[PDB]
Amino acid sequence: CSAGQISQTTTQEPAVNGVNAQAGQVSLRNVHLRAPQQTDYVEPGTTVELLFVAANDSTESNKLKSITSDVGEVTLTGDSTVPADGVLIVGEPDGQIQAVENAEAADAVTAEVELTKPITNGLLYDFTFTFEDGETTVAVPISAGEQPRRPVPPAGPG
Amino acid sequence: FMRTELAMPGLQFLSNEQFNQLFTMHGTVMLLFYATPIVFGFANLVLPLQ
Amino acid sequence: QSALLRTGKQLFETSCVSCHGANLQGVPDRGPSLIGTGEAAVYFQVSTGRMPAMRGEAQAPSKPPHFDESQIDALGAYVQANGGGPTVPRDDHGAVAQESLIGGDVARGGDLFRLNCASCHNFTGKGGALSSGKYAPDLGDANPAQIYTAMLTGPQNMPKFSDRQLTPDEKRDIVAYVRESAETPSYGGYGLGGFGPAPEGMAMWIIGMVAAIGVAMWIGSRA
Amino acid sequence: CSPPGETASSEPGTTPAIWTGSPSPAAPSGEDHGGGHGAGAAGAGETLTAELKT
Ligand SMILES: CC(C)=CCC/C(C)=C/CC/C(C)=C/CC/C(C)=C/CC/C(C)=C\CC/C(C)=C/CC/C(C)=C/CC/C(C)=C/CC/C(C)=C/CC1=C(C)C(=O)c2ccccc2C1=O
Ligand SMILES: CCCCCCCCCCCCCCCC(=O)O[C@H](COC(=O)CCCCCCC[C@@H](C)CCCCCCCCC)COP(=O)(O)O[C@H]1[C@H](O)[C@H](O)[C@H](O)[C@@H](O)[C@@H]1O
Ligand code: HEC
Ligand code: HEC
Ligand SMILES: CCCCCCCCCCCCCCCC(=O)OC[C@H](C)OC(=O)CCCCCCCC[C@@H](C)CCCCCCCC
Ligand SMILES: *C(=O)CCCCCCCCCCCCCCC
Repeated sequence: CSAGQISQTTTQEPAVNGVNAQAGQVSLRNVHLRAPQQTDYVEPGTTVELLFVAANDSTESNKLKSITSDVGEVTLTGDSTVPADGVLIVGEPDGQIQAVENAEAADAVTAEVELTKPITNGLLYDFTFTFEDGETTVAVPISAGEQPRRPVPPAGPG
Repeated sequence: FMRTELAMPGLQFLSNEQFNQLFTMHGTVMLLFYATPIVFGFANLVLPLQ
Repeated sequence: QSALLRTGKQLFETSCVSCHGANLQGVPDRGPSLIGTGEAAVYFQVSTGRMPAMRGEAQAPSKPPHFDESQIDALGAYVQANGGGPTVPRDDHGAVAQESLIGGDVARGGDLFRLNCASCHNFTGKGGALSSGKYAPDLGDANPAQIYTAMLTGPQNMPKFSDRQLTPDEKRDIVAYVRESAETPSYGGYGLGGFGPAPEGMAMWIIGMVAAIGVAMWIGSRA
Repeated sequence: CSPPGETASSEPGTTPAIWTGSPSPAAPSGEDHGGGHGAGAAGAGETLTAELKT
C-alpha cells in the first residue's frame, strides 16, 4: 500500500526554485525573483525582476491582476489581462524561448521591484499578489537560472 | 474491500490504483487460483476412486 | 520553433493534461506543475520513459520510452516555453549531446560520484533502496545525456544538482565516471553484481558449499 | 526512552545575522602583510590607491 491514497509520487512539489501558491481562483507557479547579487546583499535601489506564471483555474474571469505589490514597490510594466484559461507569464525565466523576434503587447507584463531593503538569495520574502477574486501571500524566494559560479578568490594558505 | 469502497460515491479508503489492484487480483485469484485448481482438487480427490 | 512548439503542445495535450493540467499547472494531488522544470527535465523523464506515468506509487519506474527523440524535444520545448528552465546539452549538429558529455577526467569524476552519487546509488552506479518503496535506479542503462539531465533536475527524492553545485565540467566528469563504471568489464572474474558482500556470500553458499558438500558425499558414505 | 531535548514549535526564530568574524588573536597572529616601506609618516603601508571623479 505504498500506492495508497498517501503516495509519495502524487504529493511531490516541482523540483524548481520558484514557489507555487494555490490560494484564490488563480494559481501561482514558479514564483521567484531574478536578482543577480554581486555581494552579501542586493542593495536597495537596484531593480530585481519578479517571475511567475499565473493560471486561471476556472473558465468562468480573474484576469484583473490588480496590484500584486509588497515592500519593494512592485511595478507591472506592460500590464495586461492575460489569464483566460491560459498562462500569464510576466517575464522571461532563464531558458525561456522568445518564440518570435517581435513581441506582442511589448514586454509580456514584466514585473520589477525596487528593493528598498537588502536581500540575499536563500531567503523567503513575502509578496502579496492581489487579484480581483482574492489576494495571497507567497513568501517568494530568490532564484538564479543558469548563471554559472562566480569565480571565488583563490585561497592563500596561512 | 472493493464492495465497502463501492458502497460510497467517494473514495473512502481505497485509492484508484488500490481498488484496481483489488479487482484484478480478486478475479485472478478466484478464477485461476481457486476454481481451476479446485476442479483438479476434486479430481485427485474422487476420480481415481470413481 | 513555432512548429516544434505546436507539436509539443499537441502531444502534451493528448498525453498528460490529465495530470499536469492544461496550461501546465499541475493537477492537485496527481502531478506537479511543470512551469520551470525546463527542457532538461522533460528530456530526462520522457527519454528515461518515466514521464507518461500510469500510477501513483512510492516511485515512478523507468520504462521503454513512449516518445522518440524529435518529439521528446518537442515536449521539452513546449515545457520550456511555458515555464522556462534548464536546457538539455546539445552538440554542434543540434541534437542532444552524448559524446561531448563524457568528461575527460575520471578520478575527479570518481570522487564527485562517491561523495554525491554513491550515497544512494552504489560504489559503481548500481541501485540502492530508499525509505518507502523508493530506490536509486541502476546507472548502467542511462546514457550520458540522461545522467547529465538527471543530475541537473532531481526527478524525485533526488537532490537537484544545479549548474553551480556541479559545474558543467563536474557533471561531464561524473557522467564519464558513470559510463566508465557501467561499461568497464569486471576484473577478477564474473562480477556478482556490484554489491560485494551479499552477492559474494550468496555465491559462496551456493557454488562453493554445494560443490564442497557434494564432493564430501561423493568421497564419503551415507549411513 | 526519548532524548531530553525534543521539539520547539514556539519562537519561530530570526534570520541569521551577517557574520563578522573577529581578527585572529595572538595565537594565529600571522596574517597577510599590508606592505612595507620607509613610511616616514603616521603610516601608509606599501599600497595606496586613488579614484579620480569628474
Ligand atoms: C546455529 C545452531 C545449530 C545453534 C544451536 C542452538 C544454540 C547454540 C542456540 C544459542 C545461540 C543463538 C543465540 C542462536 C540464534 C541466532 C544464531 C544462530 C546466531 C549465531 C550465528 C552463527 C555464528 C552460526 C549459524 C550458522 C548456521 C549453522 C547456518 C546453517 C548451516 C547449513 C547446514 C546450511 C545448509 C547447508 C547448505 C547447502 C547451505 C547453502 C545453501 C543456501 C543458499 C543456504 C541459505 C544461506 C545461508 C545459510 C547463508 O549463510 C547466506 C549468507 C549470505 C548470503 C546468502 C546466504 C544463504 O542463502
Ligand atoms: C560458477 C562459476 C562460474 C562463474 C561465471 C564466470 C563467467 C565469466 C563471465 C565473462 C567474464 C566476466 C564478465 C564481467 C562482467 C559481468 O559482470 O557480467 C555481466 C553479467 O551481469 C549480469 O547481469 C548477470 C548475467 C546472468 C548470468 C550469470 C549468473 C551467475 C550467478 C547465478 C552465479 C552466482 C550464484 C548466485 C545464486 C543465486 C540464487 C540461488 C538460491 C555481463 O555484462 P552486463 O550484463 O552488461 O553488466 C551490467 C553492466 O554493464 C551495467 O553497467 C551494470 O549497471 C549492471 O547492470 C551489470 O549487470
Ligand atoms: C500522474 C501521471 C503523470 C502523467 C501522465 C505525466 N506526469 Fe509529469 N509528473 C508526474 C509525477 C508524479 C511527477 C513527479 C514524480 C515523478 O516524476 O515520478 C512528474 C514530474 C514531471 C517532470 C519533472 C519535474 C521535476 O521537477 O523534475 C516533468 C518534466 C514532467 N512531469 C512532464 C511531463 C510530460 C512531458 C508528460 C507527458 C510526456 C507528463 N509529465 C505526464 C505525473 C505525471
Ligand atoms: C537518494 C539521493 C540521491 C543522490 C544524492 C543521487 N541520486 Fe541519482 N537518483 C536518486 C533517485 C531516487 C532516482 C530515481 C529518479 C526517478 O525515478 O525519477 C535517481 C536517478 C538517477 C539517474 C537516472 C538513471 C535511470 O536509469 O533513470 C541517474 C543517471 C542518477 N540518478 C545519477 C546520479 C548522480 C550522477 C548523482 C550525483 C550528482 C546522483 N545520482 C545522486 C537518488 C539520488
Ligand atoms: C501469524 C502467522 C499465521 C498467519 C495467520 C493469518 C494472518 C492473517 C493476515 C491478514 C492480512 C490482512 C491484509 C490487510 C492488508 C491491508 O489492508 O493493509 C494495508 C497495507 C498498507 O497494504 C500493504 O501494504 C500490503 C498488504 C498486502 C498483504 C499481502 C500478503 C501477501 C503474502 C504473499 C507475499 C505470500 C507470502 C506467503 C505466505 C504463505 C502463508 C501460508 C499460510
Ligand atoms: C501497496 O503496497 C499494496 C496495495 C494493496 C492493497 C489491497 C490488498 C488486498 C488484500 C490482499 C490479501 C493478501 C493475503 C492475505 C493473507 C491472509
